[PDB]
Amino acid sequence: MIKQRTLKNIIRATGVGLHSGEKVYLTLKPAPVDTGIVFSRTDLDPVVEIPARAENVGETTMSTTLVKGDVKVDTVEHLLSAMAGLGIDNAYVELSASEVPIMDGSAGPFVFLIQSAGLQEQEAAKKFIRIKREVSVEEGDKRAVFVPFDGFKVSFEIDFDHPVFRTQQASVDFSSTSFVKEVSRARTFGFMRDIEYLRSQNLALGGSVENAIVVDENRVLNEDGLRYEDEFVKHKILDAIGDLYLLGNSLIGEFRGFKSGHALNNQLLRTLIADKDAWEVVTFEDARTAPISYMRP
Ligand SMILES: O=C(NC[C@H]1C[C@@H](NC(=O)[C@@H]2C[C@H](F)CN2)CN1C(=O)C1CC1)c1ccc(C#Cc2ccc(CN3CCOCC3)cc2)cc1Cl
Ligand SMILES: [Zn+2]
Repeated sequence: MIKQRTLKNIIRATGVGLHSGEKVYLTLKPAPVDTGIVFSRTDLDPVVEIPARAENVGETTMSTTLVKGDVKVDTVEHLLSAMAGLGIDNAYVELSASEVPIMDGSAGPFVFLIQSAGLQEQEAAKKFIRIKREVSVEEGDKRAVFVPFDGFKVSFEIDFDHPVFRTQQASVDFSSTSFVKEVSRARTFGFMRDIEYLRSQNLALGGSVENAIVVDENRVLNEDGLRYEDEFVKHKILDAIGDLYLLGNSLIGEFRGFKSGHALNNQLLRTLIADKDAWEVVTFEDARTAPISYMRP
């Protein structure tokens, strides 16, 4: 039977917030059965805890933000991506500040920290949301879709009118392709012109080539270049996997993005939750006959 997983050991990590430019201390802790992923602002008295759930998403412009009163946690989607890919159900994310550290721009540092610590099976069935019906949202030229699928799969397409865009489409069946190998190293990215402006408005204060792909009109300015021919669309998939995890249960089904982002990914989540005709919660008495598979712990 497919069981809930938490961390075996606690993980301590250090970084900077992409927007805040603030140094932040990160502690990942095991958690009991049926906790979910809970973000916890330990710099406050009293300490403030926001479950990583679609109900707790704030104004979706720069990144995925969790909110509870006037306390926020900025840029959760990369860490949540990492935890999704390794199948982590239960964990406490402690932060000494408002923003999750950016690390290298990818999920890879987070995935390493998690597997280093190790994972622990817990005595309870894992709960899965299975897409039963197509559910689709559009706004202008953007679109984001759930389609039933005996497994877990994400496709994405982007279209920037810009010399640097290379492959702008990709699809990954995560039951036959490794999240760790193929998606987790995909780095966030930013246009020279936007970054010059946004910096001027006290935004992206922690950005650098050390944590972002920087791009002028013509080329990646990063000296050692890209990790993947298709890094940009691969990062969109990585962000999508994070936002999907705000459902609070692992997904059996497929996600398709067309120029989508946090805002419309969040509309799709809300529209899916709202239409109980479109999904069901299932468990599995036998892994050998389940449509998705997990690594050994
Ligand atoms: O938000 C950013 N990019 C959004 C990109 C990535 C995708 N979103 C994601 O990945 C989501 C959203 C979040 F990004 C995380 N997850 C979607 N997307 C788009 O579609 C873009 C709109 C086209 C971003 C990235 C890097 C910097 C930056 C920076 C930077 C880099 C270098 C320097 C140069 N300095 C030189 C001196 O040393 C310090 C650095 C300064 C700032 C600033 C920003 Cl504002
Ligand atoms: Zn991202």
